[PDB]
Amino acid sequence: IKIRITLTSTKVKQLENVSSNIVKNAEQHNLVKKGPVRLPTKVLKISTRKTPNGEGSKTWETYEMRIHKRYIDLEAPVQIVKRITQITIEPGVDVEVVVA
Amino acid sequence: DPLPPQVVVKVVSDTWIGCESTHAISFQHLIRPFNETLQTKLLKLRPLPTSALQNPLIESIYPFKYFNPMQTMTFYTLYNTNENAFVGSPTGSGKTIVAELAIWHAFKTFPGKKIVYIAPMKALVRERVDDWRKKITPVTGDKVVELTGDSLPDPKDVHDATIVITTPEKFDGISRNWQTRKFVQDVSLIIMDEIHLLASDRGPILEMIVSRMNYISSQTKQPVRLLGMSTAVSNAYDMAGWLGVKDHGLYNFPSSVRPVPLKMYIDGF
Amino acid sequence: LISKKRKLVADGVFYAELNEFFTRELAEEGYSGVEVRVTPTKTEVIIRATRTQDVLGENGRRINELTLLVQKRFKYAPGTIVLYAERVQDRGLSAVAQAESMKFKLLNGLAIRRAAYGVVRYVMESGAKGCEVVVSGKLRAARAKAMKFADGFLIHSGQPVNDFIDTATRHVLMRQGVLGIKVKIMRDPAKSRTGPKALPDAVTIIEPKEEEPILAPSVKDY
Amino acid sequence: MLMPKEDRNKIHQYLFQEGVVVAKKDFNQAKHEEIDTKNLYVIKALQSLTSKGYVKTQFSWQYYYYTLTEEGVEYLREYLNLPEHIVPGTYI
Amino acid sequence: SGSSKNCNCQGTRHPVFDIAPNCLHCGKVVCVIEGLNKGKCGHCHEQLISDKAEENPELLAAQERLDRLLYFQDTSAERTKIIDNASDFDMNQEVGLWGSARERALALKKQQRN
RNA sequence: UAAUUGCGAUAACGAACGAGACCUUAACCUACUAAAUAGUGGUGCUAGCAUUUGCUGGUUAUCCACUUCUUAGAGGGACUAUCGGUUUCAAGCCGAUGGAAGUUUGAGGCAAUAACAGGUCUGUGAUGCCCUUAGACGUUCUGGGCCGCACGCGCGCUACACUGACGGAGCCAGCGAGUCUAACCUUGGCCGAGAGGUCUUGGUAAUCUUGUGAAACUCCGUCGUGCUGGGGAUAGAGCAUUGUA
RNA sequence: ACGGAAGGGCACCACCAGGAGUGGAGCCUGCGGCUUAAUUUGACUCAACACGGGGAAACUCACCAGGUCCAGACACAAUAAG
Ligand SMILES: [Mg+2]
Ligand SMILES: [Mg+2]
Ligand SMILES: [Mg+2]
Ligand SMILES: [Mg+2]
Ligand SMILES: [Mg+2]
Ligand SMILES: [Mg+2]
Ligand SMILES: [Mg+2]
Ligand SMILES: [Mg+2]
Ligand SMILES: [Mg+2]
Ligand SMILES: [Mg+2]
Ligand SMILES: [Mg+2]
Ligand SMILES: [Mg+2]
Ligand SMILES: [Mg+2]
Ligand SMILES: [Mg+2]
Ligand SMILES: [Mg+2]
Ligand SMILES: [Zn+2]
Ligand SMILES: [Zn+2]
Repeated sequence: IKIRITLTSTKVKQLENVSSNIVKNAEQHNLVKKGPVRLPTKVLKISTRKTPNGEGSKTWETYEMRIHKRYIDLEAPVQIVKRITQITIEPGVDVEVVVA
Repeated sequence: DPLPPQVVVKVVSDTWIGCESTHAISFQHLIRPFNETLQTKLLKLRPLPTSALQNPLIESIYPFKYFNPMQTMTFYTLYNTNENAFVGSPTGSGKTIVAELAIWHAFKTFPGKKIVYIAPMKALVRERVDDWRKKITPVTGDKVVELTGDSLPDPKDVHDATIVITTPEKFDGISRNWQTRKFVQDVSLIIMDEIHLLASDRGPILEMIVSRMNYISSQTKQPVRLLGMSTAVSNAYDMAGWLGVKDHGLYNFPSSVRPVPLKMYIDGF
Repeated sequence: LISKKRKLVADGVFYAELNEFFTRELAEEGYSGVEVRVTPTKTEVIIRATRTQDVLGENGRRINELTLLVQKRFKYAPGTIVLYAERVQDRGLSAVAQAESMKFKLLNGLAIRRAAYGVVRYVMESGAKGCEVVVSGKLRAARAKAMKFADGFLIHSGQPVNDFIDTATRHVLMRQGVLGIKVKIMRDPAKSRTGPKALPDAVTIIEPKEEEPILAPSVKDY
Repeated sequence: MLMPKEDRNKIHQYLFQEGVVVAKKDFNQAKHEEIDTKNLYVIKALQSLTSKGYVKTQFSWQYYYYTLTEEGVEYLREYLNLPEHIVPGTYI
Repeated sequence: SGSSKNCNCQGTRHPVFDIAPNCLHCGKVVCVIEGLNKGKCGHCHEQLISDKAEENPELLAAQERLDRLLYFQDTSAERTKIIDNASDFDMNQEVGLWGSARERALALKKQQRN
């Protein structure tokens, strides 16, 4: 069935928490699991002039958003897969799953 | 039924104006156990009454030919399948016939077994046997031996007995001997009624019995079919997951549907 | 089908759209921030204000329209958006709210010296290690000058400022011109309870228990 | 301006049952969402009611959220000649 | 449709086949997915569809209450009603006659007559 | 001492902000957790040469294993560690060894009190006032100009050559970006000197562009101290693309 | 605060030892000037001059010569289904 679940929170600490519970949730049911894989952090940089007018020493800021991504692969028949998505929803940590 | 945004408390004085305070209580801790499973009555217009049974031995008995209407999703599901399932039937809506599916479930596959029935109170023991003295034994040639505290039957008769009816406390004592009691090896299906007594004192006696068989099934590595007889129960999900039942087959009907309508009235004193 | 490179970028702007909406809509109802919660098929939002009944209203009116405005504007399917109304805890500690009161006090002829110094005593009373209020612009004179009122102590340097002080600004409309409000409030670290619990340089020692010498080899058997 | 009665009739009756209408601040865009008319009329026909104290307006990054006020409810009722408490926007 | 996917959900996760709600031989419930892809049972491989006095009197008499049971389930929303001794029972359809008081004006006229 | 950073002396004591600490990034871990959206080895099918045991290889549903290399999460790791000199022997300083790191380890983010009549009304549906508000300083359409050139300045790029120019070949990176109601990043095929064009492809992206096979670079050839094959504004002619133009 | 005053100590927006340079030549761009209908405009040592994130063909646009529209909400009064 090849259940593939992706997790792409902007925040890492709670993402690990919502990831830590999943892997133990598979083994507690004695289910085959393929481990979490942490993709490289996506750093979103934006470099802009500091000043709102055009005057002054040429001072620049850059702003970084970190987009951590995690995903864990599972295989199981359908009866125990629909009982996973509907739980473990935490703020700013979206969860998406793809079958097959 | 439509979940409101919140549940809010209001405090208001009775003499002044505006002496009011408000708190909006959110409820988000809504988990899959926190629900009623239930089933909607589907289109089951055509039954399989008696004719579609493939056993003339029993087709010659039980003169009530039409199949039970309230067994819509039950019908022949457990008749052939070995899978544990929960059947919650409010009131006396077929408690006699539905409890008799144990012979239908796996007795034809292997006959001459000692499938054990369990009743919550000793009163149910007499009716579960006395009414059946002229319905099954004279036609199926299978004897039933009651196992109670006031009865001490010959163990050879118990071994040769087909159906055993025992209260959980009396069943507990014989359940203390699974290590050496050669009587208890033929357990393939265990059936009990009024399984929602756990809130009572006797519920703990019955509850620990099921977990005993789960270890037996887990340790001995063979499946043991279970069957639950009860009325509508609020926490259907948690008990279903504890009996080890699976998606195919689950009976949860509310008090709205009954063989006879029920009228109610409230008063205070 | 939107890349997470843009999906979440669009997700943060959805929060920023909503926040600037409310502080324009429920400003007098003690708006104190918001957070966006995402659930599969369920989109829920938590509104923080001091008067929860006014945010909610009879028959859940105010939320029902506010839910209804967000319903139409962002083209949600019916019932896919749910609003939550909640109070702000420790209203005397939140810079967003205490900024509004200063915007309230000024408009009512209240003295900038008296009105500002009023909020600072209550903020420190409500559990703040430090707090200050800055008011800028024309004050009793056409020449612009700024007066700063402060109490306690505040840090200007390091990321603890992000962690330990919250910012708030609310412009004031007055027929002398615009008088600015800037509020930085330093909550008690001892009640942080999420991440750090004290300043980085705070080093504490647990007191031991002294013990007198036995002065003798002694025997306790079993 | 001079413009058919068909759509102000549509505009106000639409504003009636739900009580919120949203129209972008995009001049001459000419196609409102779920209103086949042009935003030009939607944007301006309403502050007139606001001008005579009937509805309230926000900018919110030029989106023009609209919602009728408490006494805005009845005025439309005789405008559409519906009965008292036909289908207000105060439905639960 | 010739699909080999034997959907044995028994209607648990799929709508049941209206024409063939079950199997005539072994009682397995056949959903819509199991219906169009195959006309044969998945369990016992029995055909589901063949290519008042005469009818058994108890078969049609039985389904009469089933429709009632379906009616009971369908009309179960108000079956939880409570008569009580404190229930006002304003017996109004949706309003108190449009919130207008002229139906009882004749009662005042009757009082004037009395 | 980089430091109102410390020792200490002391009509001051106890405090506070700045400094530091803080955190992001960078190098260490053959250690925990793992990983065809990463790789490595072996094993199946298979190409070439000596064939004898090899070397170079190709192969996704051929498998199995692993995490050194790549990813992170969780952690440790530097505090000048130790040794010797010098100083009331006080903060320290200097040298040496070890250590991935010993000029707060490098680079940053952060960054006070007071002030400028600095810049900004041409970001603001932020605003006080003044002007105008209907052949409007408002809005919107066609075409100009913001680029016009006697000259004077500032940031610059390109060179004046043999450490060179040009023709061939050798052949190596990192930070990034990229389509849904759109038409983005485009491989491959084919056409075309070239510019570029056409039929398809994968990609909402550790998986496709992309090993971004870049250049300066390396070697082999041509030239040869000639304002020359240096240098390429100037002009002119034609061929495609962008976009209504 | 200032000192062609003193002590002590710093800094390649200082110097020393030096590199690579710029100021010389072509061009790209910005500012002044000249011009024109207009060549919109802010900033003039450090702390302006490849700066307004300003590499403007329309648009951007503020300017020049022209051409359409009113977005006058709202209230009051006037005309008024010949
Ligand atoms: Mg091979
Ligand atoms: Mg030493
Ligand atoms: Mg540093
Ligand atoms: Mg400005
Ligand atoms: Mg220009
Ligand atoms: Mg410059
Ligand atoms: Mg060469
Ligand atoms: Mg690379
Ligand atoms: Mg040349
Ligand atoms: Mg230096
Ligand atoms: Mg020098
Ligand atoms: Mg040079
Ligand atoms: Mg300087
Ligand atoms: Mg133009
Ligand atoms: Mg132009
Ligand atoms: Zn199905
Ligand atoms: Zn069958």
